[PDB]
Amino acid sequence: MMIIDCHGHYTVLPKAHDEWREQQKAAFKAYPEISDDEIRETIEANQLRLIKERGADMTIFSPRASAMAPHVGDQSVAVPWAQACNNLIARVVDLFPETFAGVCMLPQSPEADMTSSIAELERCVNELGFIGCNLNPDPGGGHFKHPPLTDRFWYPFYEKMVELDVPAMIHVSGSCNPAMHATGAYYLAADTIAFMQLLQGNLFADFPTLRFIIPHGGGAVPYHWGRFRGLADMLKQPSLDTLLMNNVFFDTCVYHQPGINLLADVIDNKNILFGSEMVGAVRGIDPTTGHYFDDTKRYIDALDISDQERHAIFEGNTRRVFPRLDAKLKARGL
Amino acid sequence: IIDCHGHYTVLPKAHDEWREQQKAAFKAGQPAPPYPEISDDEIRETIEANQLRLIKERGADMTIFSPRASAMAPHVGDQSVAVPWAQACNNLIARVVDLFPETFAGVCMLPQSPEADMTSSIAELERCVNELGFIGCNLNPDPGGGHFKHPPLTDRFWYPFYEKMVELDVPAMIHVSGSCNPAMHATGAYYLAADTIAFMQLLQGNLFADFPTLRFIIPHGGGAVPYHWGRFRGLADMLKQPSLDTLLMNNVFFDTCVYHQPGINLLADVIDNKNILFGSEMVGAVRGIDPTTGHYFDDTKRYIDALDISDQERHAIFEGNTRRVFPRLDAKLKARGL
Ligand SMILES: O=C(O)C[C@@](O)(CC(=O)C(=O)O)C(=O)O
Ligand SMILES: O=C(O)C[C@@](O)(CC(=O)C(=O)O)C(=O)O
Ligand SMILES: [Zn+2]
Ligand SMILES: [Zn+2]
Repeated sequence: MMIIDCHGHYTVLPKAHDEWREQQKAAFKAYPEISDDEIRETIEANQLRLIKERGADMTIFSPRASAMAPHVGDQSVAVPWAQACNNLIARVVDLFPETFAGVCMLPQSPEADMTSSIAELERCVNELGFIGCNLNPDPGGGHFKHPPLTDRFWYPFYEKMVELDVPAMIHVSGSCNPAMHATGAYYLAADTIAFMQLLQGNLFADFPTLRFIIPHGGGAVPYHWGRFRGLADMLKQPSLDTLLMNNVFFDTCVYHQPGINLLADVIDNKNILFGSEMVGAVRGIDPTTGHYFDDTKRYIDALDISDQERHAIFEGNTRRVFPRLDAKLKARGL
Repeated sequence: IIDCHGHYTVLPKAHDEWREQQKAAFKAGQPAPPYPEISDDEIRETIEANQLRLIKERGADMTIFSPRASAMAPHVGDQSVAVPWAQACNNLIARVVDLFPETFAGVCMLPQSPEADMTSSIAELERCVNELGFIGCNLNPDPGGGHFKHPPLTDRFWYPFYEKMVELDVPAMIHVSGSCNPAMHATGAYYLAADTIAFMQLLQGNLFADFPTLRFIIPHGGGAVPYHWGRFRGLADMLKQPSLDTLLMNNVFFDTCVYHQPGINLLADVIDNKNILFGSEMVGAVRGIDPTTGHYFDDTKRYIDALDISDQERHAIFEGNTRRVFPRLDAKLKARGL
């Protein structure tokens, strides 16, 4: 079985990229040339080394999430940034095509509809060979002032996803809200809110093939699985298994064994996708284990499950959720 | 067996009716109508049919009891509404407490509104604690109702209120109310996000250096926190902050309002025993049976019961921890020779 990591961002970048970013905002408040060897550098010393150390084969790789910051920022700012962030990913893929597959950030901004986003999706899937995207449920950056995912506002975009046969990870970005830390508060809240928004309507009755990944082990959701099943009856809604769990998936970016145990316990096997978000939110060693918080393969490994279960989690669920990756690997005879 | 989280949810019908007339008069710039005469037995009926019925069946002894949280609705509208509403809501709890003083202890809602400082909440805290003998309050981190637009709990906007809490030796349950944000359901999303956000606000600063004996309960088993304990421990280092045990966990406690065994399993596993306070939030967020067990979602005693813990651990969860976090309740119980 292949070990595919479904959650990863290019987090250690050539300086020039981020400096241009700041000057963009400064020329707004009022692009650099990067070499192959610079990118080879940033990736060899970081993700490529850890993949090797940790026994992984592939990582589904997108732009640093907290740097998307669509709230800057109108459509004239977001488009070029989203294009350049995604162009960097396609070069990382180019350079390491057996190791990275591309997921794209969208040029969302607080005031725009999904037109440009539909355009970058097509450019990335159709011309850059990308396999999925990251979808930001709150481009404003901290106050959740966008319409819930059940809103028709988002529909033309899902029509594209469904045309291209590509899933989306629900993923907010950096916070412009002093009351809200990003990787420790905003990210987990959005995971939960996004799940609950879907439990309120019935989106997948309209798009039965639409697939979402809710990162970080679904936020608070599996921990409160009892609460959510119970709210389905409170709201007169269909059960979570029929309403959501053919279309909603959770990664295993939960950085400790007990959390990983609960995830495997209450959530069905087909809904769990191996992911680790390495070199990201939490980079240090765990003082209680001697192993890195984000070396999540270790937690899956220590589970007491069958090969059939381990395989789905490490390879098969992800190839199901990402059809365009499954076909890329089938073509390589894998 | 002391339930640290319960709300007066099934209420005399006149109270609910007044509230609607109150908001209706405010929206039309008119005087609010007189608050209705509610009979002792009107209150008795509601408690006897619901909370008391369930306490007995479940073998609890008492509940720390507060107004219905989703009804607090501080985003409706200004102080001229918030103050009379809160006073009225807390008076009912005080009446419930008078009629069943062996069973319920009072915790108060605050007259928080989006445009006000905490001056009026300090006063109501004083009223209920000094005059009405309540043992705590519910502190709302986002009176704005769904957009998290207030300052974090670390901000000195909250400091004068914190001083009053220390003076009276009372804890606060961090708790939001209804949502005005269509992107955010109250009990399934807002409440949980609120818990998680409150915890990270604390992780970022060091409020308990300034107030060594300030005490917060983060409800619903700590939101996403225990499930993500490793992420939070790691985040402390990413932030070059002290360890959670020292930074937060002598001042922060979680309830057991987790509505399935596996969740209660994780909570006991990862959180120190002294930080866990039995609660159930009965007749509230989730009121039906769990098709997979044949038992009620919120009958949380059943989950603690199934834990392979010692008699001492159980005692702390059901009785000991709560008595430490609410000294006034502790003192009241001692005075009764318990
Ligand atoms: O930027 C970081 O260092 C952290 C991080 O990679 C974290 C992140 O994306 C996640 O927690 O899923 C981010 O982009 O925000
Ligand atoms: O409104 C209700 O009945 C639900 C509820 O009881 C829920 C609640 O308070 C909680 O889950 O903590 C409330 O008061 O908000
Ligand atoms: Zn991420
Ligand atoms: Zn509550």
